[PDB]
Amino acid sequence: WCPEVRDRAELEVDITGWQWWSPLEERRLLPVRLRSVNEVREIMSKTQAKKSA
Amino acid sequence: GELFVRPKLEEIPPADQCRGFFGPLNDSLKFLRLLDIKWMMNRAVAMRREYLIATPTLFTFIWMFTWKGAVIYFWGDRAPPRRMDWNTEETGRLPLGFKPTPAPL
Amino acid sequence: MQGSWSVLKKNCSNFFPGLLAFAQQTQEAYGIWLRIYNRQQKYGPTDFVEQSETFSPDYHKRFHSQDKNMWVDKELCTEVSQKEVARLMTYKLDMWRMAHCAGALLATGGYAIPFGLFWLANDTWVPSSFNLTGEELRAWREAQDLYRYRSAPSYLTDTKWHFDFHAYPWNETQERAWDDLFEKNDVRRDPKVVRPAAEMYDGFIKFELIRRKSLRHLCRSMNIPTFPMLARLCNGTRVRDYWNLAWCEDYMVITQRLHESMTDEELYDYAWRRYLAPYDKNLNREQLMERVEDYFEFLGPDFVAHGKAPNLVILTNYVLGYYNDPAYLEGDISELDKNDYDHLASWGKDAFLRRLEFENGPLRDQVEAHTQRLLAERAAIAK
Amino acid sequence: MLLGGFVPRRFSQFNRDPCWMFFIFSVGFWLGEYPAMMIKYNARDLVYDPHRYVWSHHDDHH
Amino acid sequence: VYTRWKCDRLPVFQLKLFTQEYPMHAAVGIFTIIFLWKHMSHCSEETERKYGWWAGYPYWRDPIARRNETKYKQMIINNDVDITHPKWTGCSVEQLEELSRVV
Amino acid sequence: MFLFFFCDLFWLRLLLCMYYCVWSRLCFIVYFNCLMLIFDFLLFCLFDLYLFVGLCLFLLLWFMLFNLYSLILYYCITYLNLYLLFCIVFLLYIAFLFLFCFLCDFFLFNNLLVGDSFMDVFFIRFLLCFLECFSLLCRCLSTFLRLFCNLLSSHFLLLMFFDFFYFIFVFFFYGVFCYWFILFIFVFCFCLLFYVFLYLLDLFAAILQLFIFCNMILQLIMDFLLFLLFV
Amino acid sequence: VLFSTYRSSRLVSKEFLHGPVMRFRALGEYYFQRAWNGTLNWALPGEYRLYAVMIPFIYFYHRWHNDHTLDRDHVEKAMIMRWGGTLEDVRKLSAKDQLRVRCFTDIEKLYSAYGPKDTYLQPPGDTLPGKDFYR
Amino acid sequence: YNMLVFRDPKRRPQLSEEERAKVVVNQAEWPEEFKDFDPDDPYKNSPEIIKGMSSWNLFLWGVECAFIYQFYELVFPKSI
Amino acid sequence: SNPADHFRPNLKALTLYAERQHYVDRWLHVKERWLAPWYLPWWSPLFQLGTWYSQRSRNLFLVENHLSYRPYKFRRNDEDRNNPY
Amino acid sequence: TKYELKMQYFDEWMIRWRKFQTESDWEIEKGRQWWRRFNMAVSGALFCGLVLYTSGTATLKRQYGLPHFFDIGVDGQAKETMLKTLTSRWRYTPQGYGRVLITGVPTYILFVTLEHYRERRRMQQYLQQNTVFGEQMRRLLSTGKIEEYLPVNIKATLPASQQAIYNY
Ligand SMILES: CCCCCCCCCCCCCCCCCC(=O)OC[C@H](COP(=O)([O-])OCC(O)COP(=O)([O-])OC[C@@H](COC(=O)CCCCCCCCCCCCCCCCC)OC(=O)CCCCCCCCCCCCCCCCC)OC(=O)CCCCCCCCCCCCCCCCC
Ligand SMILES: CCCCCCCCCCCCCCCCCC(=O)OC[C@H](COP(=O)([O-])OCC(O)COP(=O)([O-])OC[C@@H](COC(=O)CCCCCCCCCCCCCCCCC)OC(=O)CCCCCCCCCCCCCCCCC)OC(=O)CCCCCCCCCCCCCCCCC
Ligand SMILES: CCCCCCCCCCCCCCCCCC(=O)OC[C@H](COP(=O)([O-])OCC(O)COP(=O)([O-])OC[C@@H](COC(=O)CCCCCCCCCCCCCCCCC)OC(=O)CCCCCCCCCCCCCCCCC)OC(=O)CCCCCCCCCCCCCCCCC
Ligand SMILES: CCCCCCCCCCCCCCCCCC(=O)OC[C@H](COP(=O)([O-])OCC(O)COP(=O)([O-])OC[C@@H](COC(=O)CCCCCCCCCCCCCCCCC)OC(=O)CCCCCCCCCCCCCCCCC)OC(=O)CCCCCCCCCCCCCCCCC
Ligand SMILES: CCCCCCCCCCCCCCCCCC(=O)OC[C@H](COP(=O)([O-])OCC(O)COP(=O)([O-])OC[C@@H](COC(=O)CCCCCCCCCCCCCCCCC)OC(=O)CCCCCCCCCCCCCCCCC)OC(=O)CCCCCCCCCCCCCCCCC
Ligand SMILES: CCCCCCCCCCCCCCCCCC(=O)OC[C@H](COP(=O)([O-])OCC[N+](C)(C)C)OC(=O)CCCCCCCCCCCCCCCCC
Ligand SMILES: CCCCCCCC/C=C/CCCCCCCC(=O)OC[C@H](COP(=O)(O)OCCN)OC(=O)CCCCCCC/C=C/CCCCCCCC
Ligand SMILES: CCCCCCCCCCCCO[C@@H]1O[C@H](CO)[C@@H](O[C@H]2O[C@H](CO)[C@@H](O)[C@H](O)[C@H]2O)[C@H](O)[C@H]1O
Repeated sequence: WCPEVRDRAELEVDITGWQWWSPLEERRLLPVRLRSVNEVREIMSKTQAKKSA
Repeated sequence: GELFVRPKLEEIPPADQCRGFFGPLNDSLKFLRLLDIKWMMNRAVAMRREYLIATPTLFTFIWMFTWKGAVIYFWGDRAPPRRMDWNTEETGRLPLGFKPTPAPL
Repeated sequence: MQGSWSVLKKNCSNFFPGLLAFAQQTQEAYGIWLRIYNRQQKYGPTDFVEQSETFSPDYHKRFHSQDKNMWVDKELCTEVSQKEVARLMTYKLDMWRMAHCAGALLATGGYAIPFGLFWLANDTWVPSSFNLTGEELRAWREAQDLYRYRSAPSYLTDTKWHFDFHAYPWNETQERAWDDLFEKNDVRRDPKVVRPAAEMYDGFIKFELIRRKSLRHLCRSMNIPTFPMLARLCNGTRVRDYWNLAWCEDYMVITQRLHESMTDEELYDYAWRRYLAPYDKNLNREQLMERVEDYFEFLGPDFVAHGKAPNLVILTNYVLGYYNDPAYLEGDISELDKNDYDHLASWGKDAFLRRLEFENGPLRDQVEAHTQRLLAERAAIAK
Repeated sequence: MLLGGFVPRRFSQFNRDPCWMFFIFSVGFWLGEYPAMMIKYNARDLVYDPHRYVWSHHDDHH
Repeated sequence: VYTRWKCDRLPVFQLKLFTQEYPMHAAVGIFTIIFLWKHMSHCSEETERKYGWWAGYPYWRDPIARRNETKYKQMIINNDVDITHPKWTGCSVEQLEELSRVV
Repeated sequence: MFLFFFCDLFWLRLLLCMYYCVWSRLCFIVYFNCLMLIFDFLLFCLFDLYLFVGLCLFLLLWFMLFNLYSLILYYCITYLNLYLLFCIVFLLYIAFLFLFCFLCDFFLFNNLLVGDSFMDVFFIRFLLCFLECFSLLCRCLSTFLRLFCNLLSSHFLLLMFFDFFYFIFVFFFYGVFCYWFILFIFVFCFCLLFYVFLYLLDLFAAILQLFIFCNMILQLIMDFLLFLLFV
Repeated sequence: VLFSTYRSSRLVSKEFLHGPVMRFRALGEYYFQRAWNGTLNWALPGEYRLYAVMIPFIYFYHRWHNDHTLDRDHVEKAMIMRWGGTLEDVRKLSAKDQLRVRCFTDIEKLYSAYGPKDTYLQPPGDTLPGKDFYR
Repeated sequence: YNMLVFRDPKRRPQLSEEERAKVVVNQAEWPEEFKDFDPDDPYKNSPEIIKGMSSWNLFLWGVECAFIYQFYELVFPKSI
Repeated sequence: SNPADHFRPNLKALTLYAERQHYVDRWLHVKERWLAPWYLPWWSPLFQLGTWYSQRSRNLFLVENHLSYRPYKFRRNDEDRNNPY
Repeated sequence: TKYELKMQYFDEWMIRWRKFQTESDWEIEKGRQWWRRFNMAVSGALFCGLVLYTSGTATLKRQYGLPHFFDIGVDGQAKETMLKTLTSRWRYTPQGYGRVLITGVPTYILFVTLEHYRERRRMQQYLQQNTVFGEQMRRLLSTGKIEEYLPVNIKATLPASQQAIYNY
């Protein structure tokens, strides 16, 4: 019932990828999180200014 | 250890600068470079072609550690004895009056 | 695809007509290749004609270099047409498989006959010429697509895992390109967003440094026989030749806009040879055109300007991403209402399990407080 | 790796788990075989074999 | 998705593992096996007596002699060998009869 | 001569089948260094440096099933022969060596010629190259010899001490009832302490020797690995 | 075409012997599939009870095999060599005599290298039979 | 505590002192097996697997098995 | 000695003996049977693999001219250093 | 014709009964060894020539170009001569499986053909021999079976000090 994880793990192991830790990808994706409303407001203002200019 | 980069054509010193067992084999002695092993080793080191020294050695060891070692141990010819049993060259010949079978035809 | 008796009968019936058609195609493709090779030798760059050597920086092993040993003949349309190029590519595939089979036959004498029976029972490694009707051709294409599905995910996972484990992207745009490159085919990938991954991987690995296992997976995904694989510079040469022909044809089409005038079946075949459009997807002309335009955009303006395509490894990953179907999920959600460890209910809980339940159950706070207070009292008494 | 499991506090608790019950039975066997050997092999009526000097392993392996 | 370990059957996975994953190791193992069976697959009767028995060779019944006797009887009976032939005995049949009458 | 015998793992095979019919995580490994060869990021190798993981894990499992369980009395180490261990180490070591040699990259051996250009080539560097080429094979032989001798000596010592303990326990326990009971009690306590110490030492040494056995192979592999830097 | 290379080609139904298999898996999982059952390279589990149960069983069956199959050979050799050099000669004795001889062999085993040597070395002047008694 | 090399696991506290002090203990809700719970002897009140079967009884059973194993041949010897 | 005897395999079941000549001859018969059929030409790699190395080894054995004596491989007694026969 | 299948039994028998190996048979086997070495040498020369012919132009320039290891002058002259000879005309320089086939199949065919015909030659030579080995070869080709103990059956010649066994 979580097929993507299963397929990725099986393929990684079948291609000699025994290691279970990916520090680099985690570092790229660790700080990802849904933004706050105020952050959304700031981003929308930036986009509007860019579109206007 | 680290990556190896082949030297450029301009970075290779001249042959005359190489030294042999006693001294450089310059003009009037160039043909002696073929026979001088140490001169060839120094030339290879100067040309960064050190593998010519290392590859034959290691492989040889392997060849002795793998195939020739056991061949010598199991089938090698030991030292001959003092009193030798030479062959009289009398065995094998067919006896008199024997009728050998005809050859294929 | 697994072998079957019906396919065995089909291939046995069409064996000799298939061989005759293969011989005719061999003559035609020899003519086409003679033209192409003469043009390459005459007008090709000095490095390409002389086969310049490109060695790896670690073990100094020669391999084909994308920039030097691959050349796009922009003026090939004068001598050779697009259809001739496609015919040559198809014949190259068929000839590779037939050559492997013939080599096996020559090596093993008459002992390859049962292996030939196994071979004819499956359409995976038989030539296209063995199909004399539309239904047979459709089944053969289905088998090839099945093999591509079987092979491609391993190649994609190999590439992605190695890069992510041993390196990371430099900037955010490269990160987005890398992440979006390996998305499943159910979503549409923007070639402009994905292109920088080519430069990133060129920084990581070029086509000249491709490892033998990744090469084997790629050749599996390209329906190229791999046994005997041998050194990596043989199937590597095959891949280089195939993609050079494909790039020449692509330049011809882009310059002459042939795909717009190309018919539906020919367009589908053109996309299929690029590993973009599986036949089992039943794509229409709109989807085929979209995928072809995306492929051309990924090639980029520099391809037309100078005949330089992006990194071949990343290109292969991108095109094969259309065969990376979403992971299968079958079964109604109601199945999640069941239990998996009912067979253990009869065993119950032992003393240790009961202790764990008591300590970490809803009464955990009370037990922790009581235990800590008792320990503190005992420690105070000891002092 | 010796991480966890039932651990009786003292002897009397070995009967609170079947596995430790089998363990204590085995320990009883182990420790009680020695007194049996003491009694059997130091018995008054035990007699050395008269023909013990006829043959021995020492001459065989020599 | 397809994976060799999960989808292929055991013999197929074995062949793949030892042909495209560890082929050199398999080759070396076969080489060593051949060497062992070519140079370390013999045991003389004296060696068997010295070390070939757990408690020692039971000379009081000499099972090696019985084994060889059975071997030779079987060979002679099956192959129809005339052990009285002069080559086996070094003397003619008439000389053998003379010796039998003498002793 | 063809001898038919069986290994002493049948019960352990049964237990493996029983307890591993379902998946279980593995987080503790005797030789973890086979999984982490590279420690500085952005370094990558085009060689199959992770090919040794499966063999390492299987060897660890096999040798642990044999050696660790051998501490149990009467348990047999069926593979305990000098030349059999030689064959095993020969297989592994020579297989990796031929994998490196089949690469047909002679420059890979440039490091065998020890020293710099200042040193005399014939009388110093060549001799050092000879010694190092010999030292590779000596490392193989030493690995197998160490693995054999550790087990042999440990089990010899255990057998002898157990025999002595049995003798004193059986034929001198009556001293407990006699006036010299204190001497017997002291000797018995010393024997118990020695028993515990020997068992702990053997337990630790088996695992350590497996670690070293795998580390020698990994060092062979690492001696010929070259790492490229990402750009 | 004759045999499938894929494990998906089933040879039996999914419900074949479901109950016994579930019982076997229940036996396997109850003690092993736990957080504290952390194995060291799959050979050394973390559950104490596994050790407590398996060590005695292994020792018991190994000892039974050794006693009834391995040391029996040495015991029989001693009995045969010391009492005629033939099996029939030993069988000529009574069960009690065989018991005495075997227990003396056990004594010798227990003494090993840490005991008196008169058990196998004949002191000068001893009247007991020597090595050439049956020769 | 320890039994030879087997050590009893101990749960790490998770609550702070301030929060812990506010917890009200009500042993009435606790199971009868664990009342007056003691970390140094949590299984004191744990039920026996078999009623009336003491640890000493099993130890004596093993000792009797050893005695049988060593003495049976003395009473019922068998010929070679 | 006795402690040394504890390092032996404990599950020996059966031992079989066979002369080198006999099983070598049987193997040769099998190889001839499988390499005889006409549909395997002599120039095929399989046939050469089967035959050439064996022929080379046997020729090397025949050509051998050693000044020393090599005792018979399958003597009854090979443990006496002072009796090669 | 497949001579190896017939000759393997004969070779094994000769090894088992090598005592009766006359000097003529020893010379025959030495000649067979010499011809095997010659076939190996010629096949290797052919393989080297095919490899050199199919080598890439840049590869040839690198191999037969500067620098000179010895720099005697003859080395450079020879390398330049070979390079010019190879690069003057057009050469088919395939890569991958094609080069493998081109370089190997001719070499394998040559070596196998030479060895097979030399084996036939050795069979004829042993047929023409007047020794016990020749008689055994003729009997093998006649009846199709190897007759062991033949030398003692027909009383082949023995040293003067070992004729007692025939004394019957
Ligand atoms: C009888 C003796 C037998 C000996 C034992 C043999 C044992 C079996 C071994 C295999 C032998 C070959 C089998 C047949 C293959 C078919 C012919 C062929 O090469 O196809 C092209 C094709 C070339 O592949 P590629 O990757 O495209 O080539 C890249 C090049 O850059 C390509 O260059 P390009 O890009 O410029 O393109 C050129 C292309 C352009 O042309 C075209 O595109 C047109 C099409 C041309 C090819 C058509 C092939 C058709 C194949 C099918 C045939 C029908 C089969 C019917 C089966 C059913 C029958 C009932 O034309 C070519 O394909 C030319 C290739 C070069 C010629 C190779 C042949 C050399 C040997 C023949 C001469 C021998 C002379 C002996 C003299 C003796 C003197 C004493 O062949 C292959 O697919 C490769 C073979 C695959 C199997 C490999 C198995 C291992 C081989 C190891 C050999 C080692 C040495 C031998 C000893 C072995 C000991 C163990
Ligand atoms: C639980 C227990 C269960 C039972 C276990 C049984 C016991 C097993 C114990 C041992 C197992 C491991 C053994 C490992 C050994 C070492 C392997 C090694 O070092 O390999 C390195 C290396 C690894 O190979 P690779 O190419 O890198 O990739 C291998 C992957 O598997 C390629 O994978 P891929 O995915 O990349 O490609 C897949 C696909 C890709 O598709 C294709 O490639 C297209 C189709 C290609 C067809 C074949 C083309 C062949 C072209 C010519 C090859 C050169 C010939 C040389 C001259 C002939 C020499 C004999 O290819 C195929 O589907 C290949 C189909 C082959 C079917 C045959 C497999 C063997 C089954 C048994 C039959 C023979 C039984 C004999 C014994 C019984 C007799 C009564 O080997 C090679 O380079 C291959 C050389 C092949 C030379 C020919 C065979 C020589 C061996 C003797 C043959 C004797 C024939 C006798 C006939 C009958 C006489 C009566
Ligand atoms: C002349 C006297 C007889 C002997 C003749 C011998 C001829 C020899 C020819 C010359 C050979 C020269 C070279 C010899 C080298 C030997 C080297 C050696 O020993 O190395 C040690 C080495 C020790 O390895 P290991 O680490 O102990 O592991 C091997 C084990 O097999 C365990 O490994 P594993 O567990 O990993 O193996 C996989 C295992 C995976 O696990 C399992 O499958 C579990 C089961 C394991 C079975 C195998 C273990 C055997 C245990 C001992 C015997 C069991 C009891 C037998 C009772 C016999 C009673 C007389 O699966 C199997 O074993 C598959 C077979 C399963 C059979 C199931 C059959 C079910 C039948 C049901 C019938 C129901 C009928 C109902 C009717 C109702 C009507 C109303 O041995 C080997 O590696 C194998 C050597 C074999 C060499 C080939 C020999 C030729 C074949 C002979 C077959 C004879 C069959 C006829 C016998 C008839 C009775 C007398
Ligand atoms: C790529 C791989 C990389 C990875 C490697 C991995 C492994 C590690 C490496 C180390 C090896 C480990 C060992 C593993 C086990 C392998 C199996 C094994 O050990 O078997 C040995 C095993 C040893 O034999 P054995 O069973 O112990 O029996 C001993 C008997 O001798 C057997 O009797 P037989 O009847 O078989 O005859 C054998 C014969 C073998 O030889 C022959 O049959 C004849 C020669 C064959 C030549 C082959 C072609 C060479 C090239 C030809 C020319 C090309 C250029 C043409 C154009 C020229 C233009 C001008 O040898 C001899 O008996 C010695 C005869 C020597 C005569 C010398 C006469 C004096 C004058 C010549 C020398 C002195 C010249 C001074 C000049 C001074 C100038 C100032 O087999 C053999 O060695 C013989 C059979 C195989 C022969 C193969 C021949 C080709 C060898 C390769 C040559 C090319 C590559 C090397 C150069 C590369 C440069 C880049
Ligand atoms: C049943 C059949 C049994 C068959 C047995 C025979 C063996 C197997 C047969 C073939 C099996 C099929 C597969 C073979 C491997 C395929 C490899 C591959 O993929 O190549 C692609 C590759 C195509 O790629 P490419 O891009 O076109 O070019 C490659 C790049 O240059 C690549 O660029 P790169 O950057 O990599 O450049 C480096 C490259 C550069 O090399 C090349 O690629 C160039 C081509 C090779 C040149 C080799 C010759 C070098 C010069 C030799 C000089 C010798 C002088 C001796 C003088 C002696 C005087 C007394 O590699 C090297 O540097 C390696 C050099 C070789 C070193 C050899 C070291 C040997 C050590 C020996 C140790 C001691 C041994 C024992 C003791 C012996 C003495 C007692 O193919 C080739 O280049 C040539 C392939 C040739 C295949 C082998 C043909 C076999 C013919 C057999 C005939 C005889 C049959 C006998 C039958 C007997 C009865 C059964
Ligand atoms: C009480 C005494 C104790 C003594 C103890 C001594 C130590 C024993 C140690 C044993 C255990 C350790 C073993 C490690 C491995 C050793 C390996 C070893 O030495 O093996 C050598 C041995 C050498 O074999 P050989 O002994 O038959 O050699 C034949 C040589 N003549 C004919 C001259 C006698 O290898 C083998 O036995 C395997 C041979 C078959 C496999 C290889 C075939 C290919 C050969 C290629 C070259 C030649 C053909 C041409 C090319 C190919 C053409 C197709
Ligand atoms: C190929 C045979 C050609 C000649 C015809 C022979 C017919 C002999 C009579 C057979 C009657 C019984 C047939 C029962 C069904 C067999 C089904 C079968 O073969 O399945 C193989 C199946 C395994 O299948 P999987 O690989 O898991 O997946 C299969 C899907 N791809 O194998 C089995 O389970 C074994 C079944 C054996 C059945 C008996 C086969 C006998 C064959 C004998 C051939 C020799 C000639 C016989 C002549 C007889 C004349 C009276
Ligand atoms: C494609 C090539 C085809 C070649 C066809 C034949 C070419 C013409 C014949 C070539 C020469 C043959 O001459 C050959 O000489 C050598 C000696 O040098 C002889 O060899 C003899 O003396 C050598 C001396 O070392 C001994 O090792 C050898 O055992 C012995 O037989 C060969 O028996 C003979 O055959």
